[PDB]
Amino acid sequence: SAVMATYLLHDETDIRKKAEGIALGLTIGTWTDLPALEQEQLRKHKGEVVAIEELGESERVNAYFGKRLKRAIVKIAYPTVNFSADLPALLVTTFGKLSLDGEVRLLDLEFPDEWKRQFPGPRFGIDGIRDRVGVHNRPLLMSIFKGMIGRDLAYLTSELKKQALGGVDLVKDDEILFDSELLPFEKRITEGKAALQEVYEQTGKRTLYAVNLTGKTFALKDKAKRAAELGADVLLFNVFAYGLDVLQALREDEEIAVPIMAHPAFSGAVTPSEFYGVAPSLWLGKLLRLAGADFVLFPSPYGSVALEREQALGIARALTDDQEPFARAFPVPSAGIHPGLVPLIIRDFGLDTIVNAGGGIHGHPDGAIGGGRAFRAAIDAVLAGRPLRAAAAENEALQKAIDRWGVV
Amino acid sequence: SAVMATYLLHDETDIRKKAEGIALGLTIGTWTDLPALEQEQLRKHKGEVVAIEELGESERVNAYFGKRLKRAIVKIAYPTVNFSADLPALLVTTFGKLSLDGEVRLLDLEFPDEWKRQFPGPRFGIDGIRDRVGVHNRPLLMSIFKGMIGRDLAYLTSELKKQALGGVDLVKDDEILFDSELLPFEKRITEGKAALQEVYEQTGKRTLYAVNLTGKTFALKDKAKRAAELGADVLLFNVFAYGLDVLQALREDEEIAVPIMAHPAFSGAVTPSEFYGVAPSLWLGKLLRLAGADFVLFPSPYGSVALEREQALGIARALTDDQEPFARAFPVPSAGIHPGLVPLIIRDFGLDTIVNAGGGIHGHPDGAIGGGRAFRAAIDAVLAGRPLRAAAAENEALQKAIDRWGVVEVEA
Ligand SMILES: CCCC(=O)/C(O)=C/OP(=O)(O)O
Ligand SMILES: [Mg+2]
Ligand SMILES: [Mg+2]
Repeated sequence: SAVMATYLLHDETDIRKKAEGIALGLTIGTWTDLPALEQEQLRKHKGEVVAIEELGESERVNAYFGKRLKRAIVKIAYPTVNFSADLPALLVTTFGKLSLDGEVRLLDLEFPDEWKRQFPGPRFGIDGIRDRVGVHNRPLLMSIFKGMIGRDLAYLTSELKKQALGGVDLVKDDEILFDSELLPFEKRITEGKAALQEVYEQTGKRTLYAVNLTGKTFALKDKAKRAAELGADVLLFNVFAYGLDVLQALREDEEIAVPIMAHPAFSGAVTPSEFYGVAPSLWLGKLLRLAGADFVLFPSPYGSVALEREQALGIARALTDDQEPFARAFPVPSAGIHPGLVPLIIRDFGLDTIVNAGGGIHGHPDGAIGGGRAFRAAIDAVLAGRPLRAAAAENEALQKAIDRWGVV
Repeated sequence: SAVMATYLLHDETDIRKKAEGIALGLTIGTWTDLPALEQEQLRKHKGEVVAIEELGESERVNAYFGKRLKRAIVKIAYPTVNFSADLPALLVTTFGKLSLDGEVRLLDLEFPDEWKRQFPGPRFGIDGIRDRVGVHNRPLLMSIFKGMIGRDLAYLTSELKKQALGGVDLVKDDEILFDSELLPFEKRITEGKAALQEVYEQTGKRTLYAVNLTGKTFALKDKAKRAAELGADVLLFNVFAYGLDVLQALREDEEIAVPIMAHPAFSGAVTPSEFYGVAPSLWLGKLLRLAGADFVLFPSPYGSVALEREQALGIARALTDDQEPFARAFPVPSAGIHPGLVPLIIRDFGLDTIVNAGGGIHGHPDGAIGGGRAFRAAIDAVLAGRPLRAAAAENEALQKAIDRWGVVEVEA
């Protein structure tokens, strides 16, 4: 039983030597200087290099570093009996001191099934979320509150109702919206709930509200429990500013049991480099799903703020792979999304994804209501196999959206 | 009142345009379309670009990216009224969505004094730690347990004694030593304490034990409190695997009040890039001190695993700057350290530093006892105004260390 870590290494020195040094140094330390009884005692704790795939040198990389760097994908096995069954221990064991060892980038982690079972996965997942939103035959649609910093509850409820009237399935606080005297956490929840209930009585559709869960770590469970009691729909959480273990703690608390939406804020401090950090499929995908996120937002491959296509697809794959012993998490490609991108979003991510937009909603000529209607029309058109311009002939909101941002 | 963030940007599009976009987009979002009444009401929340220092375009960077990238240092002011007084809010506000915006690297964060005061800083700091171990003037000496994974308490106590008999001031668990049936957290503390007092009884040397504080986040305060009750000397903490806010929580809990040693594990996932992440001086220095670390271990600028000299010095400066409303944190340059490096360590970091012999101390020809003796002899030599080799001629432990690893020249 061992967790196998896969790394990308760049080095001017022997990579196999370094890999072997890591496997031994980061597990039992030394081996050949150990007495007979001690070797049989520590054998189960000895790390091992599982494989080394040589990639050959890159002129571009060499030029950048001004040196000749050998490249390779290295796989190392760390016995699970070497650490406690928790994410902080996993990270320290597989990329603690090693993260400081020059050019080393963590690409993936693979675990025995028995080990994975010590973790929760999403509480609701795609199926649970669809049941709660009441939408099963199409991708979901979400809008983001914009310009709320410094505004009051009257403004919040007004803005919340407009987005809901646009037909969005969910509305989330912007991740930079923190608790204040004007907008207290509990008041956002209770007043938002009432406002959405009024819209529900007018349309028959109840839009869900993902409220930002912020503040100090040791106060999170208490307010999350209050959120559950007050009837909050979803908890938005900037997990990377805390720790993966905190997300897991929120997921495992039976007194919370509210869907959790993980935001990518600060994940960019770890994922972009070619030589360092942790790959996004693992950092935003595999680990967040395992830790308990029901939704995971990540930069789409389309906007100004984006991810390479295969990187984004890799995250979605990790979130939905049904071979994992966890519920599937909702992939939410984000940033700069507008109606004209709906055809591509569905083509790339399928039906089990969420169309998420802030400016794409509020920037519509007719406000949030028009913005939401344009998106709903675009989604229906794609599912029906109709070009957006054809569908726009029968939907003014979509026409205005297409005229403003175009079709991709 | 605003927090000023300093960023390094690489971009093929207008940097000033992007800067203004960040100041506005990450604060109030819109401004020009707001009526006079709303502007005056939201003015206090409006972010602003403070300065933009244009740097020379780099041929090396351009070749790497295969494009022409303009470079600049951008400073943005974020009103403190926009976010709550906690580190997670600070990070999300100054480098949340922005960390995803292409080539942007956070270099520094400047806080108004009034804001800093809502944070603890180290509980003990350099002065407090020196009093706890009873060592003034000279740099401290610390060693790390070797190969403890899979071992039992009898092995731990025997190994702990060897290190203390070598004269080290502090011994720390390896950061990858997690709790187990063989080595329970509380037992390491109590058995370790007994072993160290026995050593004091025979040699007169006082040695502290930094025990690894691990496990799930919400069980940390309970065990730290227990550690305090049991008299633990220092709590070693892999802060970067937990979040800066957790370190602050441990520091602010009056029922703990035990020195905290922050380990750099995982910080390398954030600090090394030339275009992304967060600079070491901020991530390992300024923020850890503010959060409550009494000691901060970081890659020294000497070994295989290291940091550029100015980078390492920058961390030490942030940890010890007397201009901050916080106690100074002990800088502990680590990795590759050996007796032959003591002169350079003291020349570079001064007397208020800790020589971290790490696990290498066990590699001395005569084991940890000889290894510690070699280090203590080297420290005394420098303080006595003598070359290591002069002292080596009178100290066999030091001579063996020099013969084994050599002496690093300090002459400029
Ligand atoms: C990748 C997450 C982006 C985000 O947090 C946000 O609020 C986006 O807004 P729009 O780009 O849709 O206007
Ligand atoms: Mg946002
Ligand atoms: Mg270690």
